[PDB]
Amino acid sequence: ADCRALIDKLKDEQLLLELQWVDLLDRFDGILADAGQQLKMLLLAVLNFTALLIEYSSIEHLTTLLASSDMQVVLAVLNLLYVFSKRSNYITRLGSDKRTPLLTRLQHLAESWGGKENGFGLAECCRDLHMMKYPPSATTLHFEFYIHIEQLDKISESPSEIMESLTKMYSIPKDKQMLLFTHIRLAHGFSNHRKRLQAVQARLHAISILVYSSILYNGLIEELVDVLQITDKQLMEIKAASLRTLTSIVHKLSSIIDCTGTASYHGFLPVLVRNCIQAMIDPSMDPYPHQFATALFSFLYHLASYDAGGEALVSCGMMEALLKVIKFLGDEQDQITFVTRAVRVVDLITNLDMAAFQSHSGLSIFIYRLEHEVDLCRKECPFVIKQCIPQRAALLKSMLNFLKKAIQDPAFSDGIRHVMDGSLPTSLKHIISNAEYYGPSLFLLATEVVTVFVFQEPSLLSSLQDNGLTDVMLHALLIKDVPATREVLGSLPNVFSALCLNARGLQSFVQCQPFERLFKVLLSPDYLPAMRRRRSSDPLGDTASNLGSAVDELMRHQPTLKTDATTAIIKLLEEICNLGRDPKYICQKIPIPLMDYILNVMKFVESILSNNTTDDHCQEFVNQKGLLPLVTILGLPNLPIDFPTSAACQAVAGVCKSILTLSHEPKVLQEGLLQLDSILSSLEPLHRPIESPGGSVLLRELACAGNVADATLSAQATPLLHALTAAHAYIMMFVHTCRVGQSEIRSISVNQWGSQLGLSVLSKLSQLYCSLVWESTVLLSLCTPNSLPSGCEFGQADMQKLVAMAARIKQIKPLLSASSRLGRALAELFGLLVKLCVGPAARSTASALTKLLTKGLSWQPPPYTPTPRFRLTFFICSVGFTSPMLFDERKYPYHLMLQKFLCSGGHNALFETFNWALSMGGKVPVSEGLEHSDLPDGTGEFLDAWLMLVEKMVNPTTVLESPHSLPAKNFPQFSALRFLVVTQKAAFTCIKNLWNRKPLKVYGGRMAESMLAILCHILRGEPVIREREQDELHTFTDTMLPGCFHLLDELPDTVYRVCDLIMTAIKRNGADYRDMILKQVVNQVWEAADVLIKAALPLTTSDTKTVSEWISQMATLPQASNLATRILLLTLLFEELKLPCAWVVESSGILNVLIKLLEVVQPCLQAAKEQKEVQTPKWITPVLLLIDFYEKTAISSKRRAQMTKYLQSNSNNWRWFDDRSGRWCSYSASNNSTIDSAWKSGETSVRFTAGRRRYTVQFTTMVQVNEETGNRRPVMLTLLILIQGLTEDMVTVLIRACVSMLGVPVDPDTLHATLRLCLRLTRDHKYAMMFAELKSTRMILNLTQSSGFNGFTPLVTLLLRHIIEDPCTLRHTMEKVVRSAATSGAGSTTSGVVSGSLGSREINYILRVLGPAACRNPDIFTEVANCCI
Amino acid sequence: SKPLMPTSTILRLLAELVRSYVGIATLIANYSYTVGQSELIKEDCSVLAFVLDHLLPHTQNAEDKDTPALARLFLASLAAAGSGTDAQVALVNEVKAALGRALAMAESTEKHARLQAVMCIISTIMENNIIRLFLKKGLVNDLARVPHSLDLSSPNMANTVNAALKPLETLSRIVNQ
Repeated sequence: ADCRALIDKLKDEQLLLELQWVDLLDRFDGILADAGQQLKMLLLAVLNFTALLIEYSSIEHLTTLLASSDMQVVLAVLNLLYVFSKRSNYITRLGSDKRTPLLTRLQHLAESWGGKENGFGLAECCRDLHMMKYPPSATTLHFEFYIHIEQLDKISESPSEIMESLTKMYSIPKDKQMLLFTHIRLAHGFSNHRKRLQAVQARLHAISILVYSSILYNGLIEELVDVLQITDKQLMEIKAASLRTLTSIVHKLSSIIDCTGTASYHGFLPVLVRNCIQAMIDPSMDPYPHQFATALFSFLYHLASYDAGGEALVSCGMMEALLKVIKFLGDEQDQITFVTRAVRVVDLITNLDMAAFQSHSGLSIFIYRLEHEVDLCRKECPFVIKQCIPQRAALLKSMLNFLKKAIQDPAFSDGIRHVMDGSLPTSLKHIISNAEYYGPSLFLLATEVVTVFVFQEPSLLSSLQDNGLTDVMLHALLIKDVPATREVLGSLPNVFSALCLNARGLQSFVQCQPFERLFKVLLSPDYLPAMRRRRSSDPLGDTASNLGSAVDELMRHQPTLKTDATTAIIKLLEEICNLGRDPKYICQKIPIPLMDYILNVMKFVESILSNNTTDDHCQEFVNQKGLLPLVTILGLPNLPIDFPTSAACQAVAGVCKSILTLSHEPKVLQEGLLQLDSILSSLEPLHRPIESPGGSVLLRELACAGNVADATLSAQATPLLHALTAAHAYIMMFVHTCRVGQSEIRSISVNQWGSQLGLSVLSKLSQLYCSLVWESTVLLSLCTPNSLPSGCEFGQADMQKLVAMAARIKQIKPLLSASSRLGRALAELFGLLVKLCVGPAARSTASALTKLLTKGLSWQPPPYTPTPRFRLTFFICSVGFTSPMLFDERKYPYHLMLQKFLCSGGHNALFETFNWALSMGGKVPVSEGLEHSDLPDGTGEFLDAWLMLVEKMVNPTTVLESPHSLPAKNFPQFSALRFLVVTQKAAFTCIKNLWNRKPLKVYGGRMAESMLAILCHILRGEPVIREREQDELHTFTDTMLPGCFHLLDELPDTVYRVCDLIMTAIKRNGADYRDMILKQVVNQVWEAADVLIKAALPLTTSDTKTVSEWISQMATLPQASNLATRILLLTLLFEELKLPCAWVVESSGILNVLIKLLEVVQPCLQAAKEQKEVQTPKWITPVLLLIDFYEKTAISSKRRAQMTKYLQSNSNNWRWFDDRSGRWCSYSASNNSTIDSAWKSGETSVRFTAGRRRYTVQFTTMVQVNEETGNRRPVMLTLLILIQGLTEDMVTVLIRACVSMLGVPVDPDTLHATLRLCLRLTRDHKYAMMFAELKSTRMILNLTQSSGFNGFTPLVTLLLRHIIEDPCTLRHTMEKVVRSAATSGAGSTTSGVVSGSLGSREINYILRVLGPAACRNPDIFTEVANCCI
Repeated sequence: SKPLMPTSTILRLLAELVRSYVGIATLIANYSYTVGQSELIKEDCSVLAFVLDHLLPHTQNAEDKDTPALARLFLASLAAAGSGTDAQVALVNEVKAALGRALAMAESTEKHARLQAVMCIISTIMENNIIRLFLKKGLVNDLARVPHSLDLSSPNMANTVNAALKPLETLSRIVNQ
């Protein structure tokens, strides 16, 4: 526009700017970066114009331009920075890269001169005073940080070169010479008037910028007001600067008011204002400058915006003068702008007083001015139903906002009847009739002024009909094009809510077919920018949703309209069908924006139907046959392929879900199923294979599409791909309506899916699923770079038509995505349908879904397959599909589905797929298959998925305990027990066939771990199922250890599952088997350790390198890979089997061998630290952890033994603590006996019920938790294989080894284990002394962050405390702790009330709190407690 | 490659061993460094003197970020731990010595950081035997003399004076209440 014309004109430059964006602003930033480093006047003109541009990269240059000798540019820079800080926070948000250099230069300008009290008042700085009535220090420099200069006149030349000469003569502090430059140029200025006024003005600007963003003082307001009083009239720019400063200072207000005098009619500011106004009105009296008047009316605006100022503007009666302005002022653009300023002030003032405005007839004055301005537009644009100048449009806008506010205000409620018998409707009639000359927001204000009037006095709507204002509004909002903006669309229904209100208005509104016109907005590209989401953070279709909720409010006020509204909705849907059906349109992301139409219409319909939740609109819409046009929108040929995943398809699904959940109506699903069956019947050629050496049907339909550049954009070019992407959209709608938790909607969904049509669809979807897995895997086999196929023309014949590799791939990828995304949606649908089926027709739905599972597991490709991998990749996704469908999240089955999966088939086929996958179609037996060299590439991935499924299938703790059990009762009854019998029997043979063979390259440790989990579940389960083949599990548990240790050599991480398998074989078998296991593990460790003991004898003869070889032989020998798992296994076994494994580890003497190994490896590790090439033997951490738990276990056995020595083995009385009374009350005899028996069994927790309340005891904490309330209460036991533990000569060697491993920073996890062991050992001060005498605290301080772990600083602190706590210091600290605990009623996690005096103080409870101290040293704790309690 | 026990952690550790064990505070108080024991040590000086002068003051270049919070914790613990008068008297005497030393120090942001950090440690200690000692040693009068040993034009001077007023207000209140 004319801005662009001005840019081209400029692009004498300074002459054009004197007459008066990116590249023009860039040329400006250019000359800014050039001049500051016939020029100065160019900079000034660029600035003077830019100070208009910002008001409707430069910063770093402007900041440097403050270092100017000619203040005119400094002033102009300040005026620009004032325009910035006034309008937007552009310089406030900026970073301190230049914000501080700027704000400091501004501070040095702004800072005080001494004011009136020192003779530097701004009034005195502005009057001449002869230059001899000012303080003699004015023409004087006094700059300190030391420079003082008596007078600047004898060197008045070149103040910048003065400053540079001072740079050479003195070292001026760096980056603060600005305060010198400003003082020097000031002392040059003050000699003369213009430069003194320019310094004053610069200071006032600098203040104002510093306040919009120490400077202010008591005299400043009085100085500014005395500048305003100065009557030489040559100062109006300084007065305007002073007013703009006062404005900034409003953001002291009582002082501003007391000085200016606004609290009274007579007063300097009010009188000045009235003289300005009178000079503006009457032509004879010359007019006060425009700038000054603008500063005055801006100050009045900002003052009115604050309550103290609005009350002052009341008090001085400025409303009379401002209404004088708004009545008598002329038509020219500046006078109009003063009128709009006066209007905005009369708005702020009327937000707190009405009486003055009303008494001055201000509403009549406003209406007359609205008449005068409309009459001046009437000349330009006389049309009325039988461009506006911006300043006049802003006047009208503020004045209509005032009228709307007044109508909504009391003090007009008496009398507002006499607004609409004025001229006002005759002028609104013109704004509404000319929404293109007047802006759309003005047309909005006019219709909202009518709406608010009709809601204040609905009676006088008859008057508005009599004068035809409503009949002009109708024509302007329906028949004439609606102005396309969010606010107009959002208001139309509220307007019509007014125009219907008189019943005659309703007749007139319904006469003109309103919704046929109003709803076309949703199908029109002109209004799509109005429909687009604002801020990109409000919802998609937020504005159509608002419009719909407003039309809902409209036709719930006026129900007669409901039928026509739903008729026009249904015509919208039928037209979207038209735009989607015929070939001539093409959806743009002829192009037509169909997907935006579908999103906007659906958010509109959704809002309407779901707003009131009264099911009157849903019922009407369904009864008017709208669900056919709705559900057809999913199937539209010319919708794009990426539609089904789009928010428009999710919107259609949401409208279907809203109709279902409101109306409880099956008809949405019935119609979706009818149309889906229609689409599925079209693509049966997808089910029929090539029947020749051939690839994909989708790629033979693509390739045979002639040579069209983009076939996938045409519904005739790719009919099957577009039927795919229609079915996908329907399936995502059935997904959305199945993701519903109302049991009634679940029931009617299932009753529909169970129908003849439901099961016809579900059968066709099952055949589609298997077809799409085939097509997707073929296509990926063709996008693979000639690696997967066996050098065969399987789909090449069609890629040669399609087409140098990417040229073929990028045409297939839309097929691959359209087929893979649909498969995932089918799988989601079947999973949801299983959920709905479980929780009679459900039983047929489940039948068809298990027939799908059988079909997928027994599917075999056509006999033209080049490789079995296409079958293994079908099988892998069939298995990954059957998992979600038989078992929930949390792995509990659905017993209806397991029943039908067993009876129908799929279990014998599931296990036949394993046999097939290993035998390769019978080519090799299963027992040789796994180890066969030519096993297919994906046979480990298939077996990973199969084993992960069977792990779920076998588990009795979920298969028997499943929440999803059938009820108890013609039908064959299911037994999960017989299901587990047949499943474990079938699984065991296949696991046999994988038990000992070497693992696969990838997917071999997941195979092993799921196979071991299956064996664990079988071994635990047969004890429970024989309750309601044992010799095979017996002989297996006999021979399994060779395989377990093969797995520990190949795949160490399985060891946790091998531990669990061994523990279950142990709990099946006797101690005679536990001993055999433990002695065999111990013999493996023994030989692996003794070979490393012989591997590290110092290398005297040098046969091996003895440096790199020896250091890494200790860490890399196979034995050193074995120990890392033989020890770790032994340790897990130890943790479970606490005492048998301890007694075996003792009696074997293996611990001496491990201590000897830890000692003998120290020369090696030390030498490695000296190579600077430390690589820690991973076997060290298992050994340290084994020793740790060996001595933990022995501690505990001795303590438990002497505890047993003090207990009667019969009826050990357990007692629970009543904190309120302080009583250890006994349990019932059955609870006490149960708790004792289950503690003696070593169970971690015991459950019991008392008074029908559920209690549980935790012997880790010795706490009873009430399971209903969660209240935790203390418990006690009422008192009335001997593991030798580590010997001194072992402990001494371990301490030395741990210190050497701290010396060489072995590894983080090894330091953690060695420090844990040191922490346990050093709890005896003798060994703590040994640990501190070997200079280990230096090593600990030297350790680098590369050698650190989560617990390091706590653990090290505990170790140091163990060194510090000698018998006496420990005694005294225990005294402190005991005294503290007895004196202070400490709280606990047992609901022992804080600072209690019963519960917190019982000896029997205090001893439980002090237990950590008793463990720290029980003997010392006895001595202390006997002496201090 | 960074050390795993930074001086911050070592300070928290010593604060814990002080708060638990009676003798540690007296042993730490009496322990003193020797000339040329470390790069940062210029002459025989107490550990409390080093903590007050080199570790406690905020400095703009990091070595460990949170050394000052934990030297403050360490000296707080060494006060709160009663330890009779063996530890508290040497703590107070060394704070007084470091105050007089920093006041005699040449005008520098090093001077103002030392001063502010000593006022902060007197304030944390102050938040009753410590107050008895502060009165007996005339610490309040040496705080009041602080501006005599400032250049009253320094841009830091007001901040160090605020800091020195902070314990003066609390102490004068606690006395005369």
